[PDB]
Amino acid sequence: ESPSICEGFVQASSQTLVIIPDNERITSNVLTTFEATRLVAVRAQQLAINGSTMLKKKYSSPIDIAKQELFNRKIPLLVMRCIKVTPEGQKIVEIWNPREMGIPLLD
Amino acid sequence: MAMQKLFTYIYEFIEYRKMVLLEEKVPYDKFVQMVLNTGFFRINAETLNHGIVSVFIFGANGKYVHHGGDMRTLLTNTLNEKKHYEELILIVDKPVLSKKNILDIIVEQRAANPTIVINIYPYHLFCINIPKVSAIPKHKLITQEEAQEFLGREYLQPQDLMQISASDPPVVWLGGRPGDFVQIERPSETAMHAVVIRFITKSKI
Amino acid sequence: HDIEGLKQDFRLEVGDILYRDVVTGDVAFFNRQPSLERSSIGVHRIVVLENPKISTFQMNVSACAWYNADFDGDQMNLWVPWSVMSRVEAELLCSVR
Amino acid sequence: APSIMRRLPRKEGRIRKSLLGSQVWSISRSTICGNSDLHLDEVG
Amino acid sequence: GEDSSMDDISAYSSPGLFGEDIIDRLDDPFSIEDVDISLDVLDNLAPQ
Ligand SMILES: [Mg+2]
Repeated sequence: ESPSICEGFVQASSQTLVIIPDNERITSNVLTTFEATRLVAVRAQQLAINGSTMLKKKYSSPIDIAKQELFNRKIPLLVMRCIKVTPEGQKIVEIWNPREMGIPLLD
Repeated sequence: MAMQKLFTYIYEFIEYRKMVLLEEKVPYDKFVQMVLNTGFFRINAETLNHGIVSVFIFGANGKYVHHGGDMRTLLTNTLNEKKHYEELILIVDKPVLSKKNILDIIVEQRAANPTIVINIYPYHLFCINIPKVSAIPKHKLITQEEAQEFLGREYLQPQDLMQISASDPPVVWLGGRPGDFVQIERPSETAMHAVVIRFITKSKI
Repeated sequence: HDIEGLKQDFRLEVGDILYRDVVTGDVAFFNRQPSLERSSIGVHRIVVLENPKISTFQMNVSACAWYNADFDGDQMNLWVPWSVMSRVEAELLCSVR
Repeated sequence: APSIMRRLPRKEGRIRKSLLGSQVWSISRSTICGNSDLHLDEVG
Repeated sequence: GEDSSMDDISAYSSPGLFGEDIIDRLDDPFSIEDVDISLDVLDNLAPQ
């Protein structure tokens, strides 16, 4: 009996974001090439949809502007890294800063 | 010639487990004839926990490895002895492990006696100094507190770690109960030896 | 809108999307099947051969080791990333260097 | 006739053809050929 | 005894192969069933 829904606790309990203190993070302080590439791609798409920038040197493509923002440490994004899914509905992340963190080769 | 090798390496295993003997050591001849006639050689060991561990070296084709009534009688009467009896160990021939009725009596007495742990091992576990084998890296049991510290630093529940059966020869020689952690120093062609921590699960039947 | 029906538009607003041709310098994925190796798909900078009589994909010979290819008649798929995200990723992550 | 379940398995099935792979737009295929005057990271 | 009307035409197509009744189920070790290549791209699998 029952249509697989009435007893179905399908709605997962909402999670609370716990941010690990800045002195407790144990992940690399250097952007992995995946993370740097994702940051550049997100920033460049957002410049395509919006167009605003903090650069002084004006470029003719959002890719170049986002790449320089990552290189010149003005990209307005925060890489958050998540390490847990606790049964207590408590997602454990540590929010890193791409401006403070090192930058891989990418070239 | 598994009898002589088993006879020397069981005592080496008792020494490896950091246990003391409650009796005097008979020689090879008395051991083998008593095994052949009685059907088992019983060895008592005392641990630092002041618990008692008994080992039963069953015969290859004796009276005790074929019929469940006698095996049941042995377990019932030996487990009511007033020793602390931390762990009981049965060392039997390899083909005996497939024989069902012995496994049934083993599990029945395990369920009947909760606090006592019973394990039945084949001969090949105690026919060689297992920790001294070249191919076997160095296993060591980390305490619960340091394992918990390692897990909490790693944000890992114990079930996340790689599993190792409690019947693994190095773990058996170490004396690893299920639910405990074993740290391993495995040689590596890449990093020149590396350390892993494995979770001990329930043994084989 | 098609570009041949826009004789009177002449205006591209901010936020308009234009689909321009692939020019020399653009990045493009270059793949030979079967894709056994990690290098079987890589990104090459486009060199547009403006000779209309040429229809083959041209690669440096030393670049064949990436795809285990030869020129005995092999065919390789090529697609140009058009989205900003895929272009960034292609030049920063999948470049043959 | 091919039923619902026959659509799933095998290479040409739903999974191994439509899900694990896909057909795409904006992709071109052609015969490769050598070009000694192209950089290793360049395609003609 | 001479019923050419109801005759198993499945045997009219003569069994010109030795092992026909036997059935092989394992994957044929010559097929592209588990490999993924398209037509005119199978030329890349040519010699060399
Ligand atoms: Mg070829």
